[PDB]
Amino acid sequence: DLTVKEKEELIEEWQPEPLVPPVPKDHPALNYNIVSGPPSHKTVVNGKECINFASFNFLGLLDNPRVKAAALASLKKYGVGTCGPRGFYGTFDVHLDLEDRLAKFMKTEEAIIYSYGFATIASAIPAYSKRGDIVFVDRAACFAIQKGLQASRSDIKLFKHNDMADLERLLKEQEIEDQKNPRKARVTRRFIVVEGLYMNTGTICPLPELVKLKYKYKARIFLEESLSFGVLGEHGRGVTEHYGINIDDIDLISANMENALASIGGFCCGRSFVIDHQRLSGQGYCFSASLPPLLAAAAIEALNIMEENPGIFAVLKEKCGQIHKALQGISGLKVVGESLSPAFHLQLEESTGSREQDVRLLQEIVDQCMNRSIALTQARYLEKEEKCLPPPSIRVVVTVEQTEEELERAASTIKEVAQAVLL
Amino acid sequence: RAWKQMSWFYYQYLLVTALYMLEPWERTVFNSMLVSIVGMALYTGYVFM
Amino acid sequence: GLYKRPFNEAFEETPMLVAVLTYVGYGVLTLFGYLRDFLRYWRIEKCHHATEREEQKDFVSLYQDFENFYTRNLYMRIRDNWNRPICSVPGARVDIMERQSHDYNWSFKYTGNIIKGVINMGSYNYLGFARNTGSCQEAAAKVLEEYGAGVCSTRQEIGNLDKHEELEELVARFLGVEAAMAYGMGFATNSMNIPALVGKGCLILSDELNHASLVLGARLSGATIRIFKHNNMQSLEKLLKDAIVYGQPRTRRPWKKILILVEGIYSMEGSIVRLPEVIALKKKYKAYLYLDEAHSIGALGPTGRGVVEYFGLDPEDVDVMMGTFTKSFGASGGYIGGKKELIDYLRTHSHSAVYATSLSPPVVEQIITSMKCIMGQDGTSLGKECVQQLAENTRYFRRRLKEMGFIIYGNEDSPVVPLMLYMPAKIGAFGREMLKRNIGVVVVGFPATPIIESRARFCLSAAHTKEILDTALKEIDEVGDLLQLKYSRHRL
Ligand SMILES: CCCCCCCCCCCCCCCC(=O)[C@@H](N)CO
Repeated sequence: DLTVKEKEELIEEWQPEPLVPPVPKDHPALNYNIVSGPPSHKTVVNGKECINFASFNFLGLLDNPRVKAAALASLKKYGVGTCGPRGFYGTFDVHLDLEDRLAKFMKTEEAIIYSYGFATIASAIPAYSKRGDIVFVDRAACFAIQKGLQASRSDIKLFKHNDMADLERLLKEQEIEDQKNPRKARVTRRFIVVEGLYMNTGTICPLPELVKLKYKYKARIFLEESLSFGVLGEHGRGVTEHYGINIDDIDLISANMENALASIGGFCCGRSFVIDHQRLSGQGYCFSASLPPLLAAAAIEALNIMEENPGIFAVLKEKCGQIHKALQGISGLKVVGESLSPAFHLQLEESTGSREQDVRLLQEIVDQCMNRSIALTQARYLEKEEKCLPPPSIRVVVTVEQTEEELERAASTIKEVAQAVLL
Repeated sequence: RAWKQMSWFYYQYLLVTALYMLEPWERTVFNSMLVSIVGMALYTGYVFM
Repeated sequence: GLYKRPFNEAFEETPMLVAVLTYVGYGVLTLFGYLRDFLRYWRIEKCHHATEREEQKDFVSLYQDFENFYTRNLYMRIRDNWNRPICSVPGARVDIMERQSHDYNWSFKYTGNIIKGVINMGSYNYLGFARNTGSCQEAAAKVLEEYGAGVCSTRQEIGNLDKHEELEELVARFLGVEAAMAYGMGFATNSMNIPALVGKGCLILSDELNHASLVLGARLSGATIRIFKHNNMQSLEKLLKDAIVYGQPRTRRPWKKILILVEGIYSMEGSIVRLPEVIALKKKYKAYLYLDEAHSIGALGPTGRGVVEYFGLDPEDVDVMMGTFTKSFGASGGYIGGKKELIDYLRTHSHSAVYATSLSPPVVEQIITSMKCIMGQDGTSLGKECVQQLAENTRYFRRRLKEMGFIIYGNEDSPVVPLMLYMPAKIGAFGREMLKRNIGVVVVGFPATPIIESRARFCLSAAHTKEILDTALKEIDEVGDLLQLKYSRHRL
C-alpha cells in the first residue's frame, strides 16, 4: 500500500485538536459561589450573610449535634479513610450496620451502600440491563440515570414526562415486536426506570399506574428516590409510602444518602435476589473504596433521628406547601413543581429565544437576592450532554430549619427582585 | 507418622484437583469416578497387555 | 525515553505443568458446577440461593443462568476470603470480626469472637496515614465540628466551600502543576472526567490492564477504544502509527485527538508504567497523556510525588494527571491535575462538577493534613520518614519473597507484591491458611485477573515494622511449603 515516506509525511503533517477547547471568560459556571463555613441555614456565600434556600438539606441534619457526635465517635474509633474496597478489608461493622438499618427502615430484605451518590444508580442500572434489553425511561430523568443507561448497552425508549399513555403506547409497540420475533422476546428483558420525585421538574411519578403497567407488560421497575427518600410518606420512606404501594412491587429502589441524610454516599434497596447481584456486578461498588466510617455513622444517626421523630416530614410538608403557595403569582416567573416537593423550580414564563439570555436574567435575580440575604441557586446542567435538556430555572429548596416568616420573606424578596428584573 | 505424610499427599491431591473447594459428597463422587476409570483401565491393560 | 535509574521488572512465565493442572482443576470444578445446576433444576437439593418471587415468575428471567455460573459455582465456594468485616482502624494490625457459614458460604453467621492483631497486608495505607490518633485526626475532628459530615449541594451550585478551594490549591502545589480539581470519588473522577476530555472522532489508546474506572470513562465517551499490550511500547507505537496514518475506521478522516490512558502502578501486576518511553512517544506522535496515578502518588518518588518524580521527569509533560487520595493519604476522593486551562474546562464541564455532591469537609481536612505532612509543612520529619520506610519495606519484602522461591510479578520498587497461586483451590486455601496464621491477605481471580494467573496481593505500608514483616514472611514461607506455592525456577 502506502510508501514509508508517505506514511512519515502523514505523521508529520497531522495536527491534533487541543485537549480542551477555549472556554469563554463570561461563563456562568466558571464563577463558583465560595461558601465560607458550613453550607447550613444562615450561611455566608460570596462574603454575604444569607439564608440558605439552595442546599438539599431537607431535614436540617447537617449541623445536628447528634449527627456530629456520632460522626466524631466513629472518627475516633476508625479514622477517616477505609483504605480499600468492600471486598478487601474495606468492610467495617459500620457499613453492615448501615445496610441493616436502611433495609429495616425501608421494610426491604437487603440494602447495598455505595460511597458516591451518582455512582449508586449509574452502576445499579448497568448491572441488570445488558445488550438487547429494552429500558423505558422517563425523559425527564436525572443525569445519573442517563449515564447508567448509557453504560448499559440496552435499547432506550424515552417516554413523555409522567405520561402513562405514552408509556403504554411504547409497551404495546414493544409487544408487537415481541409477536414478530418470539425467541428473542423470550430472552429480552424489560425495565421501566422512573424517579420517585424528579429533580428536573419537581413532580411526582404515577406509581400505581406504573405498577399496573409493570404487571400487564412484565417490565421490572427501577425507582430513583434521591429527593423523595426522606421527605415523602408518613414515616419518610419514599413515594411508595406516599402512594401506599407495597415495596415488593418495586424491583429496585435507589437513593443517595446526601440530601435528607446529609452525608456522602448512596444506597440501593430491594429483595436480596436483586441486591446480591450488585455486590459483584456494581462497578462503583466493586472497584471503589468503601464509604468512610464517619459518614456511615452520620447516616446511621440520621436514620435514628428520622425514626424517632416522624413529625419532621409533616413540618417539611407544611413548609413546602407554604412556600409553594406564596411563590404563586410572580409576574415573570412560573413555579414548576408540586406542592409536596421540597425542591422545585422557578422558570421564566416568557423565554427569550437565546438560552444564555435566560440564564443571565435568572442569574440577575439570584444575585440581587443574595444581596438581600437569600441564598438561591440556578439549576446547572451540561447543555450538550443532557438528553432532554430542561429549561433554565432558579431552584427553590425547602428545609425544616427555614422558619415560617423566613419563608414568607424569601417569597416576597423573590417576587420583588424578579418583578424588577423582568420589567 | 508416615500416615501424616500420606495425609499431606491427599491434601495436595485435593488442592491440585480442586476437590478442596467441593463438598464431601462431591469429593466422594469424583473419587468413585476415579477408581472406576482406574479399574476399567487396569482390566483392559491386563486383558490385552 | 532515557532511564536515569535501572528499570527492573520480572514476570516469570507460568510453568507448563502448573498451567495444565490449573486447566484440569477449573474444568473439573466447572463440570461439578454443571452437575450442581442440574441437581438444583429438579430440586434434588434445596436452593440456598434466592429466587424470583411467585408474582414475577412469568417475566423474562432477570439473570441468564450461564452469566452467573461463575458466581454461584466458582466464587461462592471460597467466598469467605472476601468481604471480611473489620472492627478496627486498618493499620499494620487490624481486628477482623470472625464469621462462619454452615451452608458453604451461602450465608455467614457472625460469632462473637474478634480476631485481634491481624497483620494487615490487604489495606492500601502505603504511608501509614490510617490512624485513629494524630494530627490529621485532630484536624479532621475540628473541621467536622465546624462543618459537619457531608455537603448537600454541587460545586457549581452552593456546594463549593473554601475548604475545597484550599485543597485544590494545595494539591496543585503538591503535584507541581498549574492547577488541580478534587472529586468525591476516584472511580467517579475517571468515569466522569474522561468523557469530558474526548468524544466521538477521538481515539483512546488504553492499556490492556487498565482499571475498570478508566475503561468505563473511555466507554462513556464516544471515542474509539484500541487496546495495546501491557507496558509494550512497541505495541503502543505501532498503534499510534496506524491510528495517525489510516484515520477513523469507517471514513478514513484524521482523528480529532489521540488520548493514551495509562496507570502509574498497575496494582494487580505490580508493574510501574514505562513513563519516559510513553512521554517520548506522545511527544513524537502528538498524543495526549492521561496518567492515573492512584497507586503511586504517595508510594513512589523520593518525596512521594508519584511516578513522575520517581522517573525524574517534568510534571508538565503529562497532559492530565489523575490521582486518588484513598491509597496513600488515608481518605476518600480523587483529583485531576494539569494546566489552568484544563482545570477551568473541567470545572465548567465535568459531570461530577455539575451533578455530583462535593467532597466531605472532614475528608478534605484529613487530605490537607496528610499532604502537608508529606511535603514537609507539618514542621516534623514524619512525612519523609514514611517515604524512606515504605521504600525499605518494599525492597526487603520483595527480596525476601523472591529468594524464598515464589513467583513475584512487577517492578522491584512497587509496594504492591503479587504472588502467583495459579490454581483455583489454592486461592481459597491461601487465604484461609494465612488468616489461620494471623495474616490478612487479598486473593483475586477472574473479576480482577485473567484466567490462569490468579494471585495474592500484598500491600506494603510504612506502618509495617521489620518485626511485622519478618512474622509475615515466616508464615508465608510456612504456607508456601504447605501449599506448594514456590513455582520459581530461577531462585529458591
Ligand atoms: C475460583 C473463584 C475465584 C474468585 C475471585 C473473586 C475476586 C473478587 C474481587 C472483588 C474486589 C475488587 C477490588 C478492586 C480494587 C480497586 O479497584 C481499588 N482501586 C479501589 O480502591
